[PDB]
Amino acid sequence: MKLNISFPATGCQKLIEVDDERKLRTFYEKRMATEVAADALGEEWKGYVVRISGGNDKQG
Amino acid sequence: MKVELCSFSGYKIYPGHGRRYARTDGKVFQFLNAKCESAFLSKRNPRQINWTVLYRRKHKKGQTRRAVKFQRAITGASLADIMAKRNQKPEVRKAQREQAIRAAKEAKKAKQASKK
Amino acid sequence: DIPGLTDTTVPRRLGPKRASRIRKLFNLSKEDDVRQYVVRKPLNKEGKKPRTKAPKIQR
Amino acid sequence: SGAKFRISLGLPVGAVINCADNTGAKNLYIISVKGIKGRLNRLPAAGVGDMVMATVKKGKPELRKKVHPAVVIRQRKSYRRKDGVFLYFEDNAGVIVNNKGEMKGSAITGPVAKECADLWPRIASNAGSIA
RNA sequence: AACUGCGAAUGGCUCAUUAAAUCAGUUAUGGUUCCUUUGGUCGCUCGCCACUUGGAUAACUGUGGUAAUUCUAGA
RNA sequence: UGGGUCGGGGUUUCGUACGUAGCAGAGCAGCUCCCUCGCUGCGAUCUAUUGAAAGUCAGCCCUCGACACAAGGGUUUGU
RNA sequence: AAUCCUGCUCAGUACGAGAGGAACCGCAGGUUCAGACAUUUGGUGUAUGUGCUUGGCUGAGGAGCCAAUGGGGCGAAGCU
Ligand SMILES: [K+]
Ligand SMILES: [K+]
Ligand SMILES: [K+]
Ligand SMILES: [K+]
Ligand SMILES: [K+]
Ligand SMILES: [K+]
Ligand SMILES: [Mg+2]
Ligand SMILES: [Mg+2]
Ligand SMILES: [Mg+2]
Ligand SMILES: [Mg+2]
Ligand SMILES: [Mg+2]
Ligand SMILES: [Mg+2]
Ligand SMILES: [Mg+2]
Ligand SMILES: [Mg+2]
Ligand SMILES: [Mg+2]
Repeated sequence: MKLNISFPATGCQKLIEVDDERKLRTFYEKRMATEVAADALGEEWKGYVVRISGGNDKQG
Repeated sequence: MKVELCSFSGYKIYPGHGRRYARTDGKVFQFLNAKCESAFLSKRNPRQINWTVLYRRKHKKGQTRRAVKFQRAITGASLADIMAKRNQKPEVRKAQREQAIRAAKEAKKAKQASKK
Repeated sequence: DIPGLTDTTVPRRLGPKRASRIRKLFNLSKEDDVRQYVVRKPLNKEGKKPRTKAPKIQR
Repeated sequence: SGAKFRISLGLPVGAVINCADNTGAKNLYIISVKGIKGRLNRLPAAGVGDMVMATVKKGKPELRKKVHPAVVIRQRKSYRRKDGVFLYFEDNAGVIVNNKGEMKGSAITGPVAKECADLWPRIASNAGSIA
């Protein structure tokens, strides 16, 4: 599952590829336009709360 | 540890429990027990049956302002350039407005000779 | 900073155009040489001379 | 390979089931079940995926007064599927086939039981959905 | 390129339906609607921006999803 | 120490109790110095209290709470 | 006191001009029978358990009862 990350203040959006469910499951069972903290991924995504803005289905 | 299903009542159907109902029109349903199944077959709406999950969230049984704008570089001017331009406020701006008027006033005097 | 994300900030492609959207961005009061304060985008192509391009400001 | 597990039958001889194909037949009257040795007084019964001999009672005249091989694709008796699920359908339905296993018709209305699918690939290809 | 405005309700094809229906001649709308065209009307009203107000969105840059579509999302 | 009997908890069945409250309610009937849009009744049903109420070993599970009772009775048996 | 059959593989193989076309080992299942069992699904259901409901009755409410199980929905346990 891929993650599209965009930071409006600096632009420079980039794509993250993850195959681990636990980093993703913090996002799971959440609706759009809800802000969630991405402290799940490693030690580099810390102090970062992120807003779900959209996505795509397996079929696109 | 199989797929976890949900019933007519919204309850969670563990493996080896209930029945699954496949209609002719292609839709498939699973019921936790004969009570939920008989209610579904008699076309009773689960939103009107009290002990149903759909009823409970329908009646909700048991369960600010923000904005920010950030200065950015714009192609042709770095964030430094815009800040310096907008920091011409302490009469430097007024200094630039007034020299333009006199820089157009003598042109107007030349324009008076060009108009007339 | 996230590597490759929170760095090398991309500029807004092109500045304001309306004669009021430039005043809000640059704190123009009134008739303070409004035309010149508009952002002038420079164009630099190898098979041509350098030149800067200004946009038409509306209202 | 893998053979079909035992399932609850629920369609004895004399059962009139719907015909789910476009052959023009509307119903199918089961007269016997293939592979049934039987027993005194016991009716030969069939479940989904079973090959039966049937005569269409109402339908088109050129199909009526004959014996047709048919395969049960849907059954209304609940049956267990080795993984704990008891599945049953809204009606008893079957399709007309030949002794070789090829469906006389071309399309199937409604779902087809999974047991009938992997046992009869010709029926499976024509199945709109699989239950 | 795109936003906007306009057109796409004309034309072309066929004759299945349809027997006071369609259609033809005649007459009415003092019982209605009408883009456009043309001509009227546009200081007729007493009542801290007007030297010009507000926000977004295209096109555009950038990250993709989908087997596929004149499909589209986020920034 | 024991097993009982109640009680309690658990499980489970059904499906949301009585009462009270509501500017909920098809409407209808009375009071208008009153009200300046109201009040007083009738009214199936609805909502909240309330996954409430009720039952649950009699052949369900655990109690260590309460109560009393439990070294008692009768008939026989010897190489 | 167990019984028989089918499918896969062997194998389009042996055999045969060809058409056709096996078997042994192995694997997966079924039929008839037998002995149980109730976790699951189904049946029963007067736990007369809990709602609904007709007629009547207790002055009404509440709570109930009678109609040889009033009727009906759902139903524990047990049996199956
Ligand atoms: K037989
Ligand atoms: K109540
Ligand atoms: K309630
Ligand atoms: K009952
Ligand atoms: K039952
Ligand atoms: K039972
Ligand atoms: Mg203009
Ligand atoms: Mg006989
Ligand atoms: Mg108890
Ligand atoms: Mg014998
Ligand atoms: Mg009564
Ligand atoms: Mg009463
Ligand atoms: Mg009496
Ligand atoms: Mg009597
Ligand atoms: Mg029942």
